[PDB]
Amino acid sequence: IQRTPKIQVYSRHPAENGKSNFLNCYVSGFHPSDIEVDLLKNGERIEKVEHSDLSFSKDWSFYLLYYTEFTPTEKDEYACRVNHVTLSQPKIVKWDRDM
Amino acid sequence: GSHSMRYFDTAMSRPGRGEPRFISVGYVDDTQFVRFDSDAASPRMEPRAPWIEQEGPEYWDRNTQIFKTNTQTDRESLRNLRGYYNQSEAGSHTLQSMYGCDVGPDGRLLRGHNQYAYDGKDYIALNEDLRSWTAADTAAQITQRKWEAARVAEQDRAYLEGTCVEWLRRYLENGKDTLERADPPKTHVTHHPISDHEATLRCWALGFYPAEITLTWQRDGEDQTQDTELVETRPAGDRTFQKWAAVVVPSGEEQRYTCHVQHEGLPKPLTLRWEP
Amino acid sequence: ELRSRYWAI
Repeated sequence: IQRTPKIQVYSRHPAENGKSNFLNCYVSGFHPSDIEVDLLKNGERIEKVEHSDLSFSKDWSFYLLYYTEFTPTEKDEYACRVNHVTLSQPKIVKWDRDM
Repeated sequence: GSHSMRYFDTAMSRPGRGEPRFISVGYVDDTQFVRFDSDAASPRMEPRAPWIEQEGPEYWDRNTQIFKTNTQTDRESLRNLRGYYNQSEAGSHTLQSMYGCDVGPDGRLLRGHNQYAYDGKDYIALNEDLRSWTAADTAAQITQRKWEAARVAEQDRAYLEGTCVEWLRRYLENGKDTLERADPPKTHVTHHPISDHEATLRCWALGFYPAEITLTWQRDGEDQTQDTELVETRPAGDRTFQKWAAVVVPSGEEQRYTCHVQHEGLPKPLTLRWEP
Repeated sequence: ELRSRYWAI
C-alpha cells in the first residue's frame, strides 16, 4: 500500500521582503520512505537545503521537513519539487506567501 | 491528564544500496525523546532529551545493545516476510511497528499496544487482551501460529504491563520540564477577496509548541464545516508549529464570523475577528 | 525503555 506525498511550502516566520527567514517544504503522508525533494529559486535548484530526521505517523506514512535559509524579494519565485515512486512526474508546488 | 509511551520502529531492506536500515524512535506524549539509527554515524544525530544523558552511558549502551540485538530479530523478520510473500531478493521492503502503553492520571495502566505493518499495510496486532492476535492475511496467520506456539503474547504483555509503565513514570517525572512545555500561539486574521461578491477569511495560528490545537470558524456563534478549509498542522522548524483555517464568507458579512483558537498554552480560548 | 524483541515475524 503506497501513499502519495502531501506537500506544503511555507516560511518559518511571516514573509517580509528583505527580511531573512526560512523556506520550508513539509512533505507528509507518503508511504515508500524513499523520496527526493528540491527547493527551487526561480526554477533552479537551491544547493544548501537540509532536512529533519525521518519519522512516520500513526497511519504508517512517513514525513520530513526540508528547509533552507532565505530572504524573499517581490520579483522572486520559490517552489518545492518532489519525486516519489507514486508520482508520474515530479510534482512542483509553488510557494505562496499568504499560505 | 492521561499519558502515553510509544516506540516507533522501522526496518528497511536495501539490497545493494548498502544493507538494511534500522530506526527506533521513542515518544512520551508525542514528544520525541530518543532516536536509534543504523545510519547515524555520530551520536550528535542520534538525539536524546537532556534527561536521557542524565541516565549515563549505563542507559545508552544497554539500550544500544537491545537495539542491536533487536535488529537481528528484525533481520530474520524481513527475510521470513520475503518468503511468506515469495518476494525477490532485489526488492526493498519496509517493516514497521508501533508499541507501548497508555496510563491514567496516576499510572493505572489503561491499555497496551503492539502492532506491525509490512510495506505500509497492517500485518498483525496484539488485541487488547494482550493475549491474542489479529492477523491480516495468510502471511500473518503463519506468524500468529508460531507466536501462539512460542507464547509471545505473554512476553509482550510482561513488557507492556511491566517495563513499559514503570519506565514511563520515570520519564514523566524526570523530563517534566521538557515534556510539558506549552508555548501559546500568536494569532491574526487575514482577508482575501475573490469575487465582487466574496472574499476568504484566513485564521492564522503561529509558533505554538504542543502540536495539538483546534481552530474553528463560526457564524453568529455557530460552528462551521464544509465551507471551512483546514490545513494540516506543519512544523515551523524551531520546535514550534503552524496552522491556519479558512472560510469563504460573502462580501460585506465578514464581521459575522469569528475564529476560535483552543490550545494548551492559552489561559482561555481566544476569539478573533478581521480588523481592517 | 526498548522492548527486548527476540521472536521474528
